[PDB]
Amino acid sequence: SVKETKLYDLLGVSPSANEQELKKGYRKAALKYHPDKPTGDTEKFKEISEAFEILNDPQKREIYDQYGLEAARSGGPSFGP
Repeated sequence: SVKETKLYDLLGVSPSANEQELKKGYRKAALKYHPDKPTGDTEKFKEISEAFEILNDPQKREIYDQYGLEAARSGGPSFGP
């Protein structure tokens, strides 16, 4: 199932969407916060870029859904060297 929706909410796309459709969500958000647009916002652009990359990798997306952002960023729920 889908626990955290933070990254999906940043992109503005349903978590039922696949990596291809999630990319489309990023593309839309990227334009929204595009540096070269009046509504450009580096901070928000970074956030959605993190959401994209994490949700782009099928492995990290799975980890995100199952465990959450913390694990997704680490690349696993476990920690160590």
